[PDB]
Amino acid sequence: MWELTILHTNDVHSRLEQTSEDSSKCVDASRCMGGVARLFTKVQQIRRAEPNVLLLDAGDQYQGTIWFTVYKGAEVAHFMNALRYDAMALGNHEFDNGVEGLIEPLLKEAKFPILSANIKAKGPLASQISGLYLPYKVLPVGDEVVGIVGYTSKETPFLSNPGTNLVFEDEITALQPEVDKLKTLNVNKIIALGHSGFEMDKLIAQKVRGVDVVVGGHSNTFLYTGNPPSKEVPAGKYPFIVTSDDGRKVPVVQAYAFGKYLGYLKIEFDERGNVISSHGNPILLDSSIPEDPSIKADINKWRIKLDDYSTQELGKTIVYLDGSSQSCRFRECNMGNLICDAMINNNLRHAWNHVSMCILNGGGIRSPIDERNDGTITWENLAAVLPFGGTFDLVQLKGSTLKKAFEHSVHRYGQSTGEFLQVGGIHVVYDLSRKPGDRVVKLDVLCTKCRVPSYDPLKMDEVYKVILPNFLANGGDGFQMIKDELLRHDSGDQDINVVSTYISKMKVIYPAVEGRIKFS
Amino acid sequence: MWELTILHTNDVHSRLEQTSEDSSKCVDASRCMGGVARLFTKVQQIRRAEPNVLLLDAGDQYQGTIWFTVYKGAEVAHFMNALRYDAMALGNHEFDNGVEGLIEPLLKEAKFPILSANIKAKGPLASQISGLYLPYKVLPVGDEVVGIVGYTSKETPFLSNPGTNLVFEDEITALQPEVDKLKTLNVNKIIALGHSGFEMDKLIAQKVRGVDVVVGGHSNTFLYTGNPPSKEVPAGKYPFIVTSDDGRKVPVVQAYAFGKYLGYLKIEFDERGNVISSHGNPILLDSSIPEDPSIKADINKWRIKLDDYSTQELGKTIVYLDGSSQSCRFRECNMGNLICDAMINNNLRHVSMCILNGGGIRSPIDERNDGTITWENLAAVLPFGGTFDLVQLKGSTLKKAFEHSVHRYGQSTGEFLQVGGIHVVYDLSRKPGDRVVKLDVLCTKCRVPSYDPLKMDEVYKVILPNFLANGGDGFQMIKDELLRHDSGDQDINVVSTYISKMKVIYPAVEGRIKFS
Ligand SMILES: O=P(O)(O)COC[C@H]1O[C@@H](n2ncc3c(NC4CCCC4)nc(Cl)nc32)[C@H](O)[C@@H]1O
Ligand SMILES: O=P(O)(O)COC[C@H]1O[C@@H](n2ncc3c(NC4CCCC4)nc(Cl)nc32)[C@H](O)[C@@H]1O
Ligand SMILES: [Ca+2]
Ligand SMILES: [Ca+2]
Ligand SMILES: [Zn+2]
Ligand SMILES: [Zn+2]
Ligand SMILES: [Zn+2]
Ligand SMILES: [Zn+2]
Repeated sequence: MWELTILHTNDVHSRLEQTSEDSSKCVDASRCMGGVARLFTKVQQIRRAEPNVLLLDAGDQYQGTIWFTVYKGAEVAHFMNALRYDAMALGNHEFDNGVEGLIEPLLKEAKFPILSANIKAKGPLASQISGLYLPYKVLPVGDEVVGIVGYTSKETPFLSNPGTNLVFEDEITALQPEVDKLKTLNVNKIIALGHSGFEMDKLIAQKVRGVDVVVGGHSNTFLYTGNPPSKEVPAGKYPFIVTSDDGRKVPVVQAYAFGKYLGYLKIEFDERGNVISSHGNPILLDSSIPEDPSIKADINKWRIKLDDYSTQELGKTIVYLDGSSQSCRFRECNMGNLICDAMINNNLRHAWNHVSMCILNGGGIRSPIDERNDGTITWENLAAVLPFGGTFDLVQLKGSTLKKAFEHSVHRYGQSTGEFLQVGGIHVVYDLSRKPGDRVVKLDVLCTKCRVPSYDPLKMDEVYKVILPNFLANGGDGFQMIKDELLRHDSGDQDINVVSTYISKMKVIYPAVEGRIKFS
Repeated sequence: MWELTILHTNDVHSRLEQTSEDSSKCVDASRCMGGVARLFTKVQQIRRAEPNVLLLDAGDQYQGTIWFTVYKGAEVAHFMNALRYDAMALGNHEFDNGVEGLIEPLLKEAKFPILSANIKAKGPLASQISGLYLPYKVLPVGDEVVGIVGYTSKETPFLSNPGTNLVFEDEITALQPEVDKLKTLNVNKIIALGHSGFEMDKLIAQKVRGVDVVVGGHSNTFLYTGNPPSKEVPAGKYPFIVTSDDGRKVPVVQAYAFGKYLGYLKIEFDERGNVISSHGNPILLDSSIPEDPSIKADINKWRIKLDDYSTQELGKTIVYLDGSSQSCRFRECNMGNLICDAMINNNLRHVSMCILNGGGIRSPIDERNDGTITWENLAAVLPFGGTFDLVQLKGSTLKKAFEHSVHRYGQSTGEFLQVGGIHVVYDLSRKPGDRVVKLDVLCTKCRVPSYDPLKMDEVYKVILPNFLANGGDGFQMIKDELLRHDSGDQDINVVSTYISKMKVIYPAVEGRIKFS
């Protein structure tokens, strides 16, 4: 028997400092969780106790808070080096600043292998990015060797900016030849570390022969064995066991998101590299684990530059602004209503030209905002909600295109995918019992060609003026029908600026869940 | 036979100048209607053509626009004298400024009889007011005499400020002895002119023996025979014929409101004062009738005082603010939503709920004037000078208030509620007191406000006008069952504050009120 402890993080999303338990800015420090200084403490405590330890990242360190807006990846390279990560798989967000935004801040500065077997570079980019990322890495672990094969979501070109000189091959197709190569190199212990979501992770475990453990991200999947330590409801047991097609039991792990937890799985391997047993659970990074003084002091040095921002309050909230994914990707969430009202207000202020409707991919809502901080909302709080630097664009759509967009919003409902829409000037009702593509049972919209605006059934053959983020207007999130069927598209103001000017105009905000979205 | 032409107006409500067709401020003068200068022109044309003419007012000349806010009734006395009205019945709004606000500006200055048979004065007020108003007046009309008996709503002490020295008797009870007295005085032709609403008007016609014609107001009832000239949908034929208990056919007339129409009914009487036939229709006072130059010039002299109010724009509206009664007393109206949002905003800057008697919404606001909203526009919407008060109520009291809101739905009564932070659904097929089928309210004891079914045993913080908080509009359950009542800011100031903060407004009818 040979034992390995896999320590793992995924979807940290610029949460370098300890956060509130919902991962919003830390205010009451005694109840704060996560951060890199606290993570360093737990890792050290496990490394001290266990002989064979790997610390892995399943991607999406990039994009999330003012840490990234300012350091653009340099903070990721620096503090992951400080923590001595053994390997990292590339996430879709690592491409948000293009290949140059990945190469210079992270690929050239990381002292640990960065992996992806399903990303192939072509032509001009190929010679530049040579060995800057790898398909796998064979890591010495004590008297053994462990192979770690990387993978990144197929939909990265539709979620990010990877550019035209990167070919995103199907995960399973690209993984099997890499795993088979490692077997010929007599690497009997194989970890698939990647960023495609829990459903693809279970598929890789099932189909890719020779993979022993799948470590994933992207779906922000919380898995737990027994009674959970916080507010996250588990999606299944930890580890999640997949019975593979070749007749093996393959554990699948994920550690939620935002560095709130440290994934922890102890594996017993046999002489031949097969998993005999696996047990563990994600470790809640709460107050009972102290922040490392050395890392903390270094975080405070790097914080001086973020503090240069105005601590000026854009306004106050008397209600909790629910910007969490388990709300905004599943049902009507008051943060979505606020952003849609900000969108409509911005466009109706300077204007046919009359815009009453708003759509907004819930997945584009990246953080909640707490109201107990005397209700204060600053640019830093807002930048965690809207970090992508997009614009709120004006589009002209047929009712049939909008009916299609709303069918797409729920086409794969239940997987925590980002396409679920938050709305303004629309009253939609879904019936999830119905087959995908026929789930919209009611779709009323606010009339424009009326002196008194009211909700009327959406007409297939009619034309509507919709305010939506540029991401959607450009057919992002699988909304092909918008880019292909739109009749007019006009660029709008910057997303964060639209919301901050609205908050400033309102002074005190109180958005509610009021029935814009219903389920029968 | 002897023919009489009854010309009549009711519920003019300070509409001294010509207005828009919805009775809001006149902007595009070429499409404007009503006003006293135009009314004077039609009256004059009828008077030259017909030998026997009476011009009557069925009350509610008072309260409505900045004309009243400034002139406090003096403008009513002056321009009704100019038009040479033959008689006027007292409306509930004639008491809005108390008895002193009725005595000095109007009663002492009117050159025509002011009537009410069901209002009895007691003690100190009695000796002051003697003969300033009368129960009836016998008017010479050619070689004949016509008796006009007046009446005022029983509900005046609960709608206005008449004071404690005025006893408002039931209309029918007070009318019959007065009509009977006139019969002994050999007055064979009797008109009941009053202000209690169409339903009481039909009742008076039916029960008060000897009344030949009922001229009314208060319900803003539009009656028409044939195809109507404007946007008002008739409530019945003109005149409305009631078969009285003594067997006779009694015509009932009303001329909508705001001086948009002039009521016009020709009556053929027999030598014994019995109506043989009656025919007519309200005359639309549109652009095809010129404003009288003399009255118009005099309106312009009286307008210099109002003009002193700075036309500073509080904000802009990109939508029509529907503040009409046929909307706000029947269903969810975007003006009600705006005022309720202004109410909630004022108090939240935790109170999530708002109720607002639709009858307290007195005018719409047009958006085609480049969207401009001034204090003058707002003063026509909120003319009563009330406050938006904080109240603490049990869910059962609120369920009662919502049952009262629709208890007599269909009569254009003011109690129908406009709401904020409430989602109500009614089923009018159901018996009164059991019409509320859904009542969800915005939670307070929650971090994220959502709509939850109203709990009978729970306590709620509601923002409502002082009028309602003090059990007005028949909302006895509020004054009697409330747990806490706190005075709020002045109604017009709350809304103007809000409009100024929002700059551009766009309220919508969004489903706060539904009908099953
Ligand atoms: O965040 P993970 O990859 O861990 C999982 O969630 C993914 C979801 O987030 C949403 N999303 N993704 C990217 C993206 C975006 N695009 C700019 C331009 C290129 C990158 C940023 N802008 C907006 Cl408005 N929302 C975005 C979207 O709803 C997606 O399904
Ligand atoms: O106007 P008319 O008499 O022709 C017919 O409509 C009557 C309706 O109007 C409403 N109403 N009446 C009076 C009144 C008010 N009271 C102040 C104190 C004393 C006078 C003004 N304040 C408010 Cl918020 N609304 C009021 C109420 O909804 C009533 O049913
Ligand atoms: Ca193996
Ligand atoms: Ca008679
Ligand atoms: Zn992520
Ligand atoms: Zn991702
Ligand atoms: Zn009236
Ligand atoms: Zn009245």
